[PDB]
Amino acid sequence: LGPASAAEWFRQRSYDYGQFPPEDLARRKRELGLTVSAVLPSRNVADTVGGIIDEIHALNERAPLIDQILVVDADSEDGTAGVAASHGAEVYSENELMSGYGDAHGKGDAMWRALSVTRGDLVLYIDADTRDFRPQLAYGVLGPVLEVPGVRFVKAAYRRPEDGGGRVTELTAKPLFNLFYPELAGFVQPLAGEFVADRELFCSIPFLTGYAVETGIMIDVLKKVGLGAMAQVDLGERQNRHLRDLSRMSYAVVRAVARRLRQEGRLQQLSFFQLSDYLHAVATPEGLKLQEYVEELVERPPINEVLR
Amino acid sequence: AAEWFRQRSYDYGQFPPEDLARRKRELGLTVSAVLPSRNVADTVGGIIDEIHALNERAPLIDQILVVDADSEDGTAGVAASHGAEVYSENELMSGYGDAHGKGDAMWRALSVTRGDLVLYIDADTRDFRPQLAYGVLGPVLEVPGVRFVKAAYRRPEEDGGGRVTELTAKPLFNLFYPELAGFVQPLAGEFVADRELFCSIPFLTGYAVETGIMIDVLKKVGLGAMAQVDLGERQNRHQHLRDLSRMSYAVVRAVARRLRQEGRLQQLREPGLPESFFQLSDYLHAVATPEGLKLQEYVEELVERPPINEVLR
Ligand SMILES: Nc1nc2c(ncn2[C@@H]2O[C@H](COP(=O)(O)O)[C@@H](O)[C@H]2O)c(=O)[nH]1
Ligand SMILES: Nc1nc2c(ncn2[C@@H]2O[C@H](COP(=O)(O)O)[C@@H](O)[C@H]2O)c(=O)[nH]1
Ligand SMILES: [Cl-]
Ligand SMILES: [Cl-]
Ligand SMILES: [Cl-]
Ligand SMILES: [Mg+2]
Ligand SMILES: [Mg+2]
Ligand SMILES: [Mg+2]
Repeated sequence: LGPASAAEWFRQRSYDYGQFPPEDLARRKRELGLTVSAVLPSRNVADTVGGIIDEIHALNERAPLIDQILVVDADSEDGTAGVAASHGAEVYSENELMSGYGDAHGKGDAMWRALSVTRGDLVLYIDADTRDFRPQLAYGVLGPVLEVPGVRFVKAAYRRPEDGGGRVTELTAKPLFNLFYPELAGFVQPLAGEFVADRELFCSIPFLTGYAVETGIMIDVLKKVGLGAMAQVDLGERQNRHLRDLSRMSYAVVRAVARRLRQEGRLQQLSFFQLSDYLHAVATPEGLKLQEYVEELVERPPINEVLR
Repeated sequence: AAEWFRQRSYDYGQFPPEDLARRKRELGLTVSAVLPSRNVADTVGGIIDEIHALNERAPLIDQILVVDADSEDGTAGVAASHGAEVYSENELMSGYGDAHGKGDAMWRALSVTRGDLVLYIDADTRDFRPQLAYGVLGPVLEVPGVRFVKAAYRRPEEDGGGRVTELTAKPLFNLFYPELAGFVQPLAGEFVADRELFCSIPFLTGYAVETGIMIDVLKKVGLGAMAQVDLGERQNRHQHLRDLSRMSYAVVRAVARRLRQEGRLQQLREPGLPESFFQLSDYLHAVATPEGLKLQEYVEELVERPPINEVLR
């Protein structure tokens, strides 16, 4: 059971999207009767969503792969909802889904809530701010779930135009994974927005809200199904894109690990103390300034325990 | 945290060099500047010159100490030719073998620093101004109880430090060491404390050193005895995000190590985890390249040095 090392896993569970031609995936998907829901957490992305939806439609014409497109909007003031709707996608407000829990706590919350309107056997999350969307950003990661029995969770891998990820990935995720979760060290883009798993899986794990979500899922999936059931697919080049705001992103990652460490018993007994209170000291032309942020880390339970 | 920030942050304008010099003579204290050097042939010269220039205006630094990493670029010769005392990191405490990175050089520097105060200064600084030397001296000389002063600065707009400071150090500190969240440049190379303080704490070697020092000094003298000085502008050397990854790991390992000593970290290895997955010195850096995916693998033992007092003659 399981690979013997991060090295063995890396050889056995890393793929190239060229291995999964779309029309071949479409056939297997059909033979298995599986359906796929693509979820696009959207927040002020009116200029890029249309194109992405369009590309998914064109792909489907060549190879029927995506059955449902969900734009879970953050009630964007730039008319995202409209653009998405007119381009043929289903559109939901992150605030109206599971509205008993109140307004949405950031990206993680919106992604968890999406599970209540996802109908597909498989659930594929996809960033919606992507400037130049290429077909394999949608189908690449489907490859191993459809083609390799045993694989339940697939993460995208990619490079900017030798790439080990963006700053938060390089400087927060991987160092923390290498130390506390060695099994995840082989992932090239552990925090990638594009990934897929069966809906059952997503419904059986908790979801951290805000920017903790990606880290949380990585840990929780690992615990749930085993490293052997996770994989990654090189998707070629993709163009990605303020060090200040990243600071809070990195904090969310640290909080996620910390929280999981608390629960495992690895982290015991963790005034000037308040976890959601992040002191960010900075140097400005007008002297030193100590700015202060507050973001609530909320864990939503497996949607399993709420629905059905 | 906040009460500290108000009461312990200073501007270098508050400490004119001539006042400090006068205060230093009054107090009878000597200062040793230590410059860990690794392939900085193009910059040490200027720094050593500036410090000599400063001394002429205001006698502040008594010993200029370049501790070289046997730099292939001839750094040691440059430093010598400019008037500095040069030592090889490998000849200091040579009973410990060759030096394991920057932390080791800094620890080893203590064995030959002669001053009551020890001012660490970075040697890669492409444009060096006088206050990068005297700024941090302000509080240790003029504010009672202050034993340790760290530099603060901005890049030529709310600079919260380099990539490692913003995305590794500060997030970790905010969670595990709230008291240090006030520091703008926690991992700054410019800082100063009395020689007896440095000689009485462990030093993590390599790139874990700045973090180790901040945690250890905190524990030892208390937040109240630490301060920071805004030194204005300082160009930072740009490095590859690949190499910074290794550095962030050093930071994480320092914090993890200390959490373990505090008992706040019970198990490091998660129960269930096969042994083959457990190797802290082994850092896996998964990357995408033009010719496919690859699993780069760096090995670097986290070597720690005992307080030099217990080992130095
Ligand atoms: N529904 C929703 N989407 C978000 C939120 N924050 C970011 N997103 C979206 O999720 C994707 C990736 O988010 P990122 O981490 O790059 O900001 C983008 O499509 C983006 O607009 C949010 O708070 N709510
Ligand atoms: N003696 C010595 N100095 C080093 C070493 N690594 C870095 N340094 C120096 O320490 C200072 C900090 O540079 P950095 O930490 O940004 O690489 C620079 O002056 C630099 O050249 C080392 O391994 N040995
Ligand atoms: Cl909280
Ligand atoms: Cl350790
Ligand atoms: Cl080690
Ligand atoms: Mg993004
Ligand atoms: Mg540097
Ligand atoms: Mg390892």
